[PDB]
Amino acid sequence: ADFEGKTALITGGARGMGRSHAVALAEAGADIAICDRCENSDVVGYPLATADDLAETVALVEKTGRRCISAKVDVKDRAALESFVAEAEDTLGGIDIAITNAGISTIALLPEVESAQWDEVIGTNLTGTFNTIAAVAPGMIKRNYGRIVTVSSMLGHSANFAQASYVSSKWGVIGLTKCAAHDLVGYGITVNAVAPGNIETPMTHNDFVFGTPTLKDVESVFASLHLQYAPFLKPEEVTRAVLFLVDEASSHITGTVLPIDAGATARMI
Amino acid sequence: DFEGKTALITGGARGMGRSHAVALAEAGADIAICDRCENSDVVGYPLATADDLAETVALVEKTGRRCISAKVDVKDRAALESFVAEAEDTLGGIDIAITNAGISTIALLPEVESAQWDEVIGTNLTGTFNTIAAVAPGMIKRNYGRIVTVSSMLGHSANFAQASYVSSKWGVIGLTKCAAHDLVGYGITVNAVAPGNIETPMTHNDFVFGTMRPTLKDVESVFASLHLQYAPFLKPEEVTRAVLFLVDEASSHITGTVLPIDAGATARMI
Amino acid sequence: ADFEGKTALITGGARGMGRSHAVALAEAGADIAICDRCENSDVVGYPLATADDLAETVALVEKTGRRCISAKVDVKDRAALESFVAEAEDTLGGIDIAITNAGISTIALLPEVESAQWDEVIGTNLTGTFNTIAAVAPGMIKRNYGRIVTVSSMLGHSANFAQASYVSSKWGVIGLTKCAAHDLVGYGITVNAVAPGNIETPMTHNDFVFGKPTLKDVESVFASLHLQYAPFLKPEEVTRAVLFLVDEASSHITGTVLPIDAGATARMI
Amino acid sequence: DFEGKTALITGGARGMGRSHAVALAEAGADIAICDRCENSDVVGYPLATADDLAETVALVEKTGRRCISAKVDVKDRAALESFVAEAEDTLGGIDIAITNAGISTIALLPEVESAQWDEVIGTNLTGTFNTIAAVAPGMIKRNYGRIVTVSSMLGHSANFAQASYVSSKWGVIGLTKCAAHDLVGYGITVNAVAPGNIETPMTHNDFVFGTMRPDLEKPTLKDVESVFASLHLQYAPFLKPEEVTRAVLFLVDEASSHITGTVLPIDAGATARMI
Ligand SMILES: NC(=O)c1ccc[n+]([C@@H]2O[C@H](COP(=O)([O-])OP(=O)(O)OC[C@H]3O[C@@H](n4cnc5c(N)ncnc54)[C@H](O)[C@@H]3O)[C@@H](O)[C@H]2O)c1
Ligand SMILES: NC(=O)c1ccc[n+]([C@@H]2O[C@H](COP(=O)([O-])OP(=O)(O)OC[C@H]3O[C@@H](n4cnc5c(N)ncnc54)[C@H](O)[C@@H]3O)[C@@H](O)[C@H]2O)c1
Ligand SMILES: NC(=O)c1ccc[n+]([C@@H]2O[C@H](COP(=O)([O-])OP(=O)(O)OC[C@H]3O[C@@H](n4cnc5c(N)ncnc54)[C@H](O)[C@@H]3O)[C@@H](O)[C@H]2O)c1
Ligand SMILES: NC(=O)c1ccc[n+]([C@@H]2O[C@H](COP(=O)([O-])OP(=O)(O)OC[C@H]3O[C@@H](n4cnc5c(N)ncnc54)[C@H](O)[C@@H]3O)[C@@H](O)[C@H]2O)c1
Ligand SMILES: [Ca+2]
Ligand SMILES: [Ca+2]
Ligand SMILES: [Ca+2]
Ligand SMILES: [Ca+2]
Repeated sequence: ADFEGKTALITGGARGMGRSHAVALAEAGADIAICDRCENSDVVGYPLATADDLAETVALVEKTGRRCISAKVDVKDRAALESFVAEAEDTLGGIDIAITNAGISTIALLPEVESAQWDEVIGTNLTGTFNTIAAVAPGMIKRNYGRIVTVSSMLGHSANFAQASYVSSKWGVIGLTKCAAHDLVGYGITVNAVAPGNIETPMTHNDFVFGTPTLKDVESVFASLHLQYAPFLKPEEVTRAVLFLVDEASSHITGTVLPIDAGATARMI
Repeated sequence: DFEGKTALITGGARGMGRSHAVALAEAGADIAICDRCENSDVVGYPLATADDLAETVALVEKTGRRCISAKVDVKDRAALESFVAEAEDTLGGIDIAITNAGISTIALLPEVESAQWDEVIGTNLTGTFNTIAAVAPGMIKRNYGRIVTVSSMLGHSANFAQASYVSSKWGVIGLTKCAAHDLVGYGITVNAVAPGNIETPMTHNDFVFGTMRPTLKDVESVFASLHLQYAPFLKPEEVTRAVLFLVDEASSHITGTVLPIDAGATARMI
Repeated sequence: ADFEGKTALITGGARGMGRSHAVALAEAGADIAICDRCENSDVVGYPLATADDLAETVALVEKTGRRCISAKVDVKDRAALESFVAEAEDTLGGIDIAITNAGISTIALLPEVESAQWDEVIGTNLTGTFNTIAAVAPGMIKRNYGRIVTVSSMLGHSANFAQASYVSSKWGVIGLTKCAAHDLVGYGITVNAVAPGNIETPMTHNDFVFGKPTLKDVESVFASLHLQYAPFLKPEEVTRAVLFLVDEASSHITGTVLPIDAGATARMI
Repeated sequence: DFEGKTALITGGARGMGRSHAVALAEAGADIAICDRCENSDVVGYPLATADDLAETVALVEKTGRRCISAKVDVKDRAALESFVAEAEDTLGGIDIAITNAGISTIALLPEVESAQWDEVIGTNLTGTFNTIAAVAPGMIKRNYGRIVTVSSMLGHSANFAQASYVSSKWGVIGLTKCAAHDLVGYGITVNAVAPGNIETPMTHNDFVFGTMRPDLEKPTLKDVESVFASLHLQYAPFLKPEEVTRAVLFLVDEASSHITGTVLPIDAGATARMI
């Protein structure tokens, strides 16, 4: 079992990719700590995860036979993350693997992007990643082991219309990934990013995103973003890149960005 | 060259912001400059003073141009917005904007203090967003703008102890390219300059010299290593000329780009 | 922006961008050496320059007051270039500025790309650039001064369908640029690339490429490659970026790639 | 599980190509491997021999798999096509291709001999082109392929005295993105691995150690470690071929169907400094 006797922390673990990552790590043998904000944002048009979503991930992780701990945590809140990390380090015996998956997407054109919306997207997606790295690194340093995977986007090395907040945060995540990779280099820690294309999760599959109306009605616009026919990839397709990077054998892969985007990267760098 | 045009420069009190302002003034633009004019508790070197800002105003005026200034924190969107309105009432609509206000810090993860992260992200990235958001309505209305953001050599690389600064300068590029999309159909371009080591009070000060080793000569080797060519520091005017190239009316079809002025550091990378 | 006392070499100087660069450098005070193969190629579907084309550019340069030398030279022939450089040392005082502009475009899908076509595109566009830098470098080292501008493309940092040969050569040119920037760094020489988008020249404005098929018929297809709604830019828009780079005051800009691509670069790195 | 899959590996006589060949075999693939098996006039270290290639053949068949081999120069498209048809016939068609054949040289501009430029561009860039061209028709017919090209840390950076090598490796990445375009509709993916300093006979030889540490008449491994290690972020001057092999296996997996046109660095943090 590849990951037996490891422990993983996944932020935004209540649904979508975060649940996917937690469940696959659990199946391969890791104990799991998941957290999620479990509430809506006024500046986000689609519903975020709920308390029941989170319990369901816990139930799915436990079904594999692993230990799981969970908590309602806003990654913007550094003290809150640090407290939950302390619990996990003590309940599960140190955190080996951190996935900074918590994140939000918005659509709004410049100059009419609301400061509160900018704040939340930068805050959750970029500062929340910073807060998560900074929260797990001391334990990984003391243990001279870790694998941190950050989550950027296709949009983390490109750009589109009406995406200033989201794109700025996902570019900064890549910069952040490479710095953490420097600072933690000497302690047996790696830091890499996954950059997904369009993934079928409740971030993209909801009535607000459809509005800006069927799945069938929106597919062509999503498909234009990809080189390959596929309008949406499965969360599992990103999870297997995550698992490749957080393997112990990825000791000398650090500071990298791995795209899972159906050939969108074929168009660019 | 720039006669009849009006340019907004943030962090206009000294350093590269002063150089940009004066060069645009000599070329014929009227200038609107703003600066924080105060220190920050999480930045180890002194920031500009009001006297620095008043100096840039006199330099711009010594060219024959008109100049207005204001004490402004670019983290404050509403402050920027009122200063834009202030500027246009006096000098006409803003045609050119340089998002130059910025700060640098040195701190290793995971001992990066949250207030310092907030400050750096806030000034460098959120401040750039606030400046663009401040100027764009009038550029859209007038159907003309040239916006230059300021990233860094570190905006497309990374180094030790620079998480806040590097994350911000990466952010600036993605923002630049985004602003280049939303603004595209209104005759507005948005490009970044990415300077290497530049001789300004950001780099030339005791705090930076102390932390990198204390005199100029003792820190030259450290700064030289970052460049491919031998020159430890470049003149701010070397960045300014890149700015002027990009904000030229003739640059209507250059948008979403990153122009490095980094003494060959970009020869080692993308 | 004054080049009095300087001599500039422009390959593919017979028409299009080379001619644009040659005339503008001459206007700004530079003496000029221009060469072109002046001959069609069997693996390129549109016509290349004629000897009359080259004589026009000589005449256009001389009208500015400058001295000009010209020769029929295929840039794949290193010895021919070196011979033309030697004529430039003897007559014009040696080449201070070089623009490796000579190049060709082809269209063909893998796996049906003919080796003879791959060879000609890599030879002219990639090796031809190498041959030009190698030919002009020794004189620039001897005088401790040089400005070299190579010509890549929006496709030298992206990719598209049916363009393996072209795209590969233009990617290689960017690597070569950054290599030449290294080797020549100690000698007062800079090496930078321009990367144009769709430019109105005889490379794009011809029967073959348009393939009854008029300009107004192809405009929307060319426009889709740009972000701004301009299907083609003028050669002069590329030329002014070249002048910016080869200026004496650009001594500390080296190894860079300057896009002139109407916002294509806004979507990518 | 690559059981029932056939992999072509060029440069399979030693180094990373042998590493790829043995791992794919162990994982269930049958193997077609080819190599030049002859030194080059313009490369300063020895290349592989026919006995090297035979060694790889023997090691693969020890795993229980079928293996075919040929002396092939990747610069010769017709020779690659002949070898591919022989593979198609004996082993049922090539599902996976790793374009590993390549060489490195050292020479400062403008003193780069044309003949060295031509060989490096020819083997590294054109030979990758040739390999892609040769295997793609079978992959198209069967509507399945996984192609991995081999660029380098230097395919997205530059250094002194490597114009030939660096131009070739940049070219490879562009070519990779175009093949990904051209072949996308036929169930074929094309990705690059970009290795850092790898312990193979390309780097571990008397010619290479002589360069970097010449002021030093008889340079040993230990005398060169520090200069190689300054190219990496992490301590290790050299990585194992198997560390690249493992990325190769990730990419050529059937499950990697929606990863195409990407460049995967295995470079011990070098990519942490850059893009
Ligand atoms: N869905 C896509 O197509 C796609 C594409 C590229 C990148 N991504 C990225 O992948 C990541 C996961 O997204 P997903 O597709 O699973 O969407 P999702 O909305 O289903 O999952 C995101 C989870 O993060 C949680 N969250 C949001 N803000 C939080 C906060 N402040 N603190 C803690 N938790 C918070 C949400 O409650 C939710 O459960 C995000 O970073 C996103 O930007 C997604
Ligand atoms: N100097 C370098 O080597 C170098 C290298 C790369 C990028 N940069 C960037 O160039 C830009 C200019 O910096 P500089 O080198 O001229 O240094 P500087 O410190 O002399 O100038 C920066 C100016 O911005 C002002 N400022 C800081 N925070 C502000 C805020 N919140 N609101 C308004 N004004 C504020 C400062 O008071 C100062 O006058 C910055 O974005 C910096 O990151 C500098
Ligand atoms: N036109 C575009 O949209 C475009 C876009 C990006 C890059 N480019 C590049 O710009 C450069 C200039 O092209 P252009 O648009 O002026 O096209 P062009 O065909 O008008 O000019 C190229 C010139 O180079 C000459 N040439 C071709 N092969 C040669 C060889 N072996 N030796 C010497 N000369 C040779 C041709 O005769 C021609 O006169 C080329 O490198 C091209 O790849 C063009
Ligand atoms: N070793 C490193 O540090 C490193 C780093 C990055 C990339 N690479 C690349 O990895 C690939 C494999 O190199 P390696 O380190 O395994 O070195 P290697 O020299 O041990 O193996 C390369 C093999 O390719 C063969 N070869 C050379 N030219 C050929 C040709 N024209 N036709 C057929 N075969 C030919 C050689 O005979 C040799 O057996 C190369 O593309 C190299 O550029 C190596
Ligand atoms: Ca076990
Ligand atoms: Ca006038
Ligand atoms: Ca105006
Ligand atoms: Ca042997």
